[PDB]
Amino acid sequence: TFISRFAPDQPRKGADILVEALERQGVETVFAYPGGASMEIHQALTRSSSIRNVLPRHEQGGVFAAEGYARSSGKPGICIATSGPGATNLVSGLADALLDSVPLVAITGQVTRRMIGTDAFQETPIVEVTRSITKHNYLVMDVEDIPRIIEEAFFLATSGRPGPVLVDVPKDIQQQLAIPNWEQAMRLPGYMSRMPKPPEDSHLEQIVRLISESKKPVLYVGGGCLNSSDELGRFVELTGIPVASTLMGLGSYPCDDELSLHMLGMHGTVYANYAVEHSDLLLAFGVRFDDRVTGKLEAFASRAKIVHIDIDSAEIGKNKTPHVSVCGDVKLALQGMNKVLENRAEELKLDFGVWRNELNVQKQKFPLSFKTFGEAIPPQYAIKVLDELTDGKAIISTGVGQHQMWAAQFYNYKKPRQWLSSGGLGAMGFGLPAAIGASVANPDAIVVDIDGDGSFIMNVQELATIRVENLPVKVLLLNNQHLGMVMQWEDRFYKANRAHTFLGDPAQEDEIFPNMLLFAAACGIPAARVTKKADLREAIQTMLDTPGPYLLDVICPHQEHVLPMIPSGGTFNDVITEGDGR
Amino acid sequence: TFISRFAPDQPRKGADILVEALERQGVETVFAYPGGASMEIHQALTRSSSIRNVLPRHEQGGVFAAEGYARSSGKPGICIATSGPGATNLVSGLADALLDSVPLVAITGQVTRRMIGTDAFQETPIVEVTRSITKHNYLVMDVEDIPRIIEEAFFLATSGRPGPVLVDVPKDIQQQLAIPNWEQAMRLPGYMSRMPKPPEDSHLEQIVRLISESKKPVLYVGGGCLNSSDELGRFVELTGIPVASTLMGLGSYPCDDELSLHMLGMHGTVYANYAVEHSDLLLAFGVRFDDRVTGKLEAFASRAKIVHIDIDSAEIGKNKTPHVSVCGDVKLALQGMNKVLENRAEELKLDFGVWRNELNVQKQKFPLSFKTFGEAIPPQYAIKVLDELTDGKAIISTGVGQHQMWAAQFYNYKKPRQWLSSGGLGAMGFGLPAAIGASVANPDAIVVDIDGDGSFIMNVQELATIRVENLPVKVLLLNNQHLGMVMQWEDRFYKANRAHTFLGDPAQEDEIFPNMLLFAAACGIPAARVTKKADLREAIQTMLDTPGPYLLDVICPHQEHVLPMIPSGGTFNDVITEGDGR
Ligand SMILES: Cc1cc2nc3c(=O)[nH]c(=O)nc-3n(C[C@H](O)[C@H](O)[C@H](O)COP(=O)(O)OP(=O)(O)OC[C@H]3O[C@@H](n4cnc5c(N)ncnc54)[C@H](O)[C@@H]3O)c2cc1C
Ligand SMILES: Cc1cc2nc3c(=O)[nH]c(=O)nc-3n(C[C@H](O)[C@H](O)[C@H](O)COP(=O)(O)OP(=O)(O)OC[C@H]3O[C@@H](n4cnc5c(N)ncnc54)[C@H](O)[C@@H]3O)c2cc1C
Ligand SMILES: CCOC(=O)c1ccccc1S(=O)(=O)NC(=O)Nc1nc(Cl)cc(OC)n1
Ligand SMILES: CCOC(=O)c1ccccc1S(=O)(=O)NC(=O)Nc1nc(Cl)cc(OC)n1
Ligand SMILES: C/C(NCc1cnc(C)nc1N)=C(/S)CCOP(=O)([O-])OP(=O)([O-])O
Ligand SMILES: C/C(NCc1cnc(C)nc1N)=C(/S)CCOP(=O)([O-])OP(=O)([O-])O
Ligand SMILES: [Mg+2]
Ligand SMILES: [Mg+2]
Ligand SMILES: [Mg+2]
Ligand SMILES: [Mg+2]
Ligand SMILES: [Mg+2]
Repeated sequence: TFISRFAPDQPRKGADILVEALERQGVETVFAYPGGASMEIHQALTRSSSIRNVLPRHEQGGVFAAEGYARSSGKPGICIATSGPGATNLVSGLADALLDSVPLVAITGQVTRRMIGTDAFQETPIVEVTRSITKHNYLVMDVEDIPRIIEEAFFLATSGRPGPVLVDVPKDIQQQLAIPNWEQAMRLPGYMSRMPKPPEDSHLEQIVRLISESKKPVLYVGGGCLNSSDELGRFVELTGIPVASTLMGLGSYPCDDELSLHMLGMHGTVYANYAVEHSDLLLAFGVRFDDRVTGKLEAFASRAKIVHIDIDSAEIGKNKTPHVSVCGDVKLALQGMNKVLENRAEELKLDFGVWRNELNVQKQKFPLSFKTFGEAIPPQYAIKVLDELTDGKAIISTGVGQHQMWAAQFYNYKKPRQWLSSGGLGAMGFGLPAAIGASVANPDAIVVDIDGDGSFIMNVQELATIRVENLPVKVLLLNNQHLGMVMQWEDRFYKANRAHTFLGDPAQEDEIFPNMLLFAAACGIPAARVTKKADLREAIQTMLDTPGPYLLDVICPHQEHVLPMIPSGGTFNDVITEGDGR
Repeated sequence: TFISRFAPDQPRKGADILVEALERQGVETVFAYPGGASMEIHQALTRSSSIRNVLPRHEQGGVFAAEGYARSSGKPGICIATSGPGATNLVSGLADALLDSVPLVAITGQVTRRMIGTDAFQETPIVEVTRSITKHNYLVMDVEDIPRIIEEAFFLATSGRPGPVLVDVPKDIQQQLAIPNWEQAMRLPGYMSRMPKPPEDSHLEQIVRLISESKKPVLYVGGGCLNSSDELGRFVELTGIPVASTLMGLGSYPCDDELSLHMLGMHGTVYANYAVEHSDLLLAFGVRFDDRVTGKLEAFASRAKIVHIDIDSAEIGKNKTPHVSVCGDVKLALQGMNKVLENRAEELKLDFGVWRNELNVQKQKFPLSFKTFGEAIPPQYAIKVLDELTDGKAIISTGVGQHQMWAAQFYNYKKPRQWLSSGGLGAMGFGLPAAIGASVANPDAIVVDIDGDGSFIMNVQELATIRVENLPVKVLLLNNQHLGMVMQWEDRFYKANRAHTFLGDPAQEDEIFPNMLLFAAACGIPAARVTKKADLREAIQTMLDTPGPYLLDVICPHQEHVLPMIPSGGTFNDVITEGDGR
C-alpha cells in the first residue's frame, strides 16, 4: 500500500504528480540535470524522500548512467533532462538503449503547449527526433494523462523486448494543479494482445526431440538470457551442450566453466566459431543474429537445424531462417524444456562427449593468445589480473574499441549483469557513466570501468559526479594513445596509414597525453600510472584496496591487435589468427 | 580553375570524390572524428593537401567547433562523423545551428546500402532523426550523386536563411570507384524559385517615407545583419536612429557608440526596452521576434509602425504582424534605402534629437549596474577588464547562463562575428569548442572563451584538442560553483530552494570543485586562478600576454543575479531592476 505525501482530495502540481508516479513505480534513483523547462520537476524531486537524484555533468552522462543502472540490475533506468539542448544530449543514450534492448525511461521538459511549433526558446521536437530511436515516446498534452502515460512508459520499457521510452512534459503541465487518478487503465490494447504467450508443450517437445536426434549441438546464447541464469544452467546439466555466448549474453552461462565456448563472432574465439560452423543443431536463445556474429549469413551454421527462441516476433526469421521457432520468454521455454529433459532423462540418454572433445581439441589448438613484449604491459594480461584479484565477481563496464573486446575475452564473468558494454550502437564514452549507474544500483559491489583513452575522455566530466556522489568506481584505463580499433583496421586494410587515430601530442610524441592522472586529480580522485608489467599486479591491487574512486592509467603498446578476427562479411575460413601492427 | 589530384578520365573512390567536392567548395578546414563507417573519408582526407582536419575529442565538440568556425567567419562549417554514435553526437550541434541560422554542412558515414534498415552494427536512421533539426538532409544512394548533393548541400546551407545540411554517406558508396561529373545541375527548382528577389524601390521608398513621418524610431537589429555591418552604419548616419540589438546581432552596430542602445529583451538594458516600448516606428532588420525579446507580444511595441525585413518569408508576420514588410536580403535593402536617404537628404530633414534625448535620459537613470562586494571579483567587472585589455577586438565565445548574459552586456563588440553564443537552442558546452573553431578560422585573432563552470566542464575534453592543434585559445572561466542561471530562477520564483544546482563537493563545501586548473594541466595548458579583485587586472593581462592556450579560473560570488530581467511573458512594466540572492 503506497503512502502519498498529499491528501487524496488535495490538488498538486503536475510535476508533483510526475514524481509520485515514479514513486509508485518503485523508482529509487534518477539521473536528472536541471534546466528552465524542467525546474518544476527538480523542485518536486526535492520534496520526495524516496527518490535520490544523481546529478551528472552532461546529459549524455546522465542517460548512460541510467543505462548502467539498468543493465546492472534489471530495473529500468530513469534519466531526466530539460528541453532543447538537454533533450538532444540524451540522443546517443536513447539509440544505445534501443539497440541493446535496455529498459529505460527518459523524461524531458518542454516549452509550454502554446509555444510548441513556434521555434520558441530552447525548443526542439524531441518526440519527432527520437521516434525512430526509442521503443515509444509520448507528448503529455494534459496534466490528467501523467499517471497513465508514466505507467504505460514503464510498462513498455520493461515488458516484452525492453527498450527506451521518452516522455516529453511541457512546462505548463508541470505547474498546473490537479488531483491525479492513479486507478487509470492503460491504453495499450494492441501491444498487450501482441504480447507473446507462454510457450506450448507442442513446440518445446519438438525441440527436445531435435536435441536427441542431433550429434553436434551448440547453444547460441545472447542478451535475452540475462534473467535466465539459473534456467540456462539447469538446461546445460540436462543436455551437456556447449554454450557460445554473444557480447551481450556474457555471464549468462559462467565463462570459466568447462562447457563454456566463451564469446563467438567477429572477435569471438576460434573454437566458438568452429562449433557453430560445424554444428547440426543451433539453439539460438535470446539472440538477434547480428552481422558481428554471423558475417556471411549463407555460411553461418550452414549445416545446422536452427532453433530460435525470441520474445520479439520481428526477430524470428529476419536474417536467418530457422527450422523451429518459439516466440516467447526464453526463461519460460527453458523451464518447460527442463521438466521434459528431467522426466525423460533415461529415455533420451543424452551424451555429446564426442562433439565436446571435437571442440575441446580446438580449445587447446586455438586458444585466446596474447604476446608479452619485454616489460611492456599487455592489456589482455592486465584484464586477466583484474579477474584474479576480483575473483571474477566485479561489475565491468567498458568503452568501445580494442579494450572493449579484450575485456570481453580475458574476463570470466560468472553471473549476468556483470558485463555492461555498448554492443549494438557501440557508443564511446559509455563505460565511465555506466559505472556510475552500476555503483548506485549495487553499492556493495566492485565496479570497474575498463575504459580506453579515447572513450574515457569523451565523458571525462563525470569524474566530478563520482567524487560528489562518493562512489567506489574503479577506472582501469588501458591507455594506448590511439583510437585502437580504428587503428587496427588501418593496419589491416589501409597499409597502416594513420588517418587521425593518434590521440597524443605530436610535439611531445613520446609523452603520454593527456595526463589522465590530473583529470582524476582535478576531481579529487586518487590516481596512479603503471608502465612496467612487474608493477601491474600491485598497482591493480592498490586500486581495489583503496576505498572510494580510483583511476589507474595502464600504459599499453599500441601495436596490439584484437585476435582472432573474422573480417566483416566473411566466413569461418577467413579467420585471422595471428598478426599485429609491427 | 580547379586542379584535381586525379585525371579527368581516372576512376577514384567515392570518398575521394567527396573530399574533392569539398575542395571545389573552397573548404580549408574540417572537424572530423574517425569511425568504422567513415574510414574511407578519413583516408581520402589525408590525400588532400588543401583540407586540414581538426580532430576533436567528442563529435559534439566537432560540430560546435564547426559552428564557431562558421559564426566567426561567414564561411560554412564542416564537421564529419561516423555512423551510429558518431552521428547522434552531432544532434545538439545540428539543432543549435538550425535555430541560430548558422551555415553548416555535416557529413556522416553510414552502413552499406544493403544493411540499411536491418538494425546493423552502428546503424541509426540519422536522416530520419535529424530531418526536423536541419535545413535539409540527404541520403546518398549512388556514387554519381556525390558531386551534385555536396553542391546542393553547400548551396542550401549558405544561401537564403543559412542552416545545417546533413549528408549521410554509406560505406559502399565511399569505396565504389567512379568518374565524377562536376558539371552537374542542382535539383533545387522550387527552392530557387522561392529565393527572395532584390527589394523593389516601391517598398523601400515607403519605408523612408515612414521614417520622416515618425518621431520615435528605433532600430531592431538581429542576426540577419551580421554581413551588413557597413550598410547598417551608413544607414544610421543618414537617419540618426538609435540601434537596439539582439543577442545574435551584437556587433552589427558598434556597442560603444553613442547611438547604441545595446542589447534589448528579457536581459536587455532598461533603455533599449524603453525605446521599443515607447516607439512609433520599429525597424526590425534581421530579427525573428523571439519571446526572449518581446515577452508578451500584445505589449511589445504596442504603439509602433512595424517595418520587418527578413530573407525568410515564413518569419514575416509569424509572431508580430507588421505594417510594411520586405522579403529579401537586408543588406540590399539598406543599400537601396541609403541612396534614397542620401539624395533626398535636404528634402527630408531628419532629426530625432528629441527622441534620442528621451533615451539618453534613460541611459543615465537606468544603466547597466553591478555591485562590488569587498574584494570578491564581480564577473561583470571581470568582463569589462577583458574589454579594456583587448580593446574590444577579441572574438568572444560563451557557454549558456549568467556568464553568457554578462558577456553580452559588459563587452562592447565593435564588429559582427566577434560574438559567438548559442542563442536559440542555448546549448551549454558551446563556448570552448566554438573558440576552437574561431581560432582556426582567425589565427591572428584574440579568441577568448567566457565560459561557466557548468558549461565549461561539459566539453572539457576539447582542451586536448586545443593543445594538440596549438591554438591560442584563452579561457576566461567565470566560476561560481553553481548553475547560475537556474540558481537565479530558484531565488526569484522558488524561494531560493536549491534543486541540484550546486556543482561543487558538499563534503568540502567551501573548496572550489572541481580544480579546473588541473584540467588544463592534464592537457598541458598553463592555467591560474584569481580570487581577489585587485589581482584581476594582472591575471587577465597574463592570460593575454602568455602565448598559446591559457585558462584563468575567475572565482565569483554565486549570489549575483543577471539584471535587468523582464520575466517570461511579461511586459516592460514588469522589469526587475534590483535584487540578488542575499
Ligand atoms: C567493436 C565491437 C565489436 C563487436 N563484435 C562482436 C562479436 O565479435 N561477437 C558478438 O557477439 N558481439 C559483438 N558486438 C556486439 C554486436 O554488435 C551485438 O551487440 C551482438 O552481436 C548481438 O547481441 P545479441 O545477439 O545477444 O542480441 P541483443 O542485442 O542482446 O538482443 C536480445 C535479443 O533477444 C531477445 N530477447 C530479449 N529478451 C528476451 C527474453 N526475455 N526472452 C526471449 N528473448 C528475448 C530480443 O528480442 C533480442 O532479439 C560488437 C560490438 C562492438 C562495439
Ligand atoms: C539564457 C539566454 C537568455 C537570452 N535572452 C535574450 C535577450 O534578453 N535578448 C535577446 O535579444 N536574445 C536573448 N536570447 C537569445 C534568443 O533566444 C534569440 O537568440 C534571439 O532573441 C533572437 O535572435 P534574432 O532575433 O537576431 O534572430 P536570429 O536567430 O539571429 O535569426 C536571424 C533572422 O534574420 C533573418 N535573416 C538572416 N539573414 C538575413 C539576411 N541576410 N537578410 C535578411 N534577413 C536575414 C532570418 O530569417 C532570421 O529570421 C537568450 C538566449 C539565452 C541562452
Ligand atoms: C527554457 C524554458 O523555456 C520555456 O519554458 C519558455 C519558452 C518560450 C517562451 C516561454 C517559456 S516559459 O515562460 O513557460 N518558461 C521560461 O522561459 N523559463 C526560463 N528559465 C530559465 Cl532558467 C531561463 C529562461 O530564460 C533565460 N527562461
Ligand atoms: C562500423 C561500420 O559499420 C559497417 O559499415 C557495417 C555494418 C554492418 C555490416 C557490415 C558493415 S561493413 O562490412 O560495410 N564495414 C565494417 O563493418 N567496418 C568496421 N570497422 C571497424 Cl573500425 C570495426 C568494425 O567492427 C568491429 N567494423
Ligand atoms: C573511434 C572509434 N569508433 C567510432 C566511434 C566514434 N565515436 C563514438 C561515440 N563511438 C564510436 N564507436 C573507436 S572504436 C576508437 C576507440 O578508441 P579507444 O576508446 O581509445 O579504445 P581502443 O584504443 O582500445 O580501441
Ligand atoms: C543548466 C542550465 N540550463 C539548462 C541546460 C542544460 N543543458 C544544456 C546542454 N544546456 C542548457 N541550457 C544553465 S543555463 C546553467 C548554467 O550554468 P553555468 O554553465 O555554470 O553558467 P552560469 O553559472 O553563469 O549560469
Ligand atoms: Mg517473422
Ligand atoms: Mg585507445
Ligand atoms: Mg508570412
Ligand atoms: Mg564531454
Ligand atoms: Mg556556473
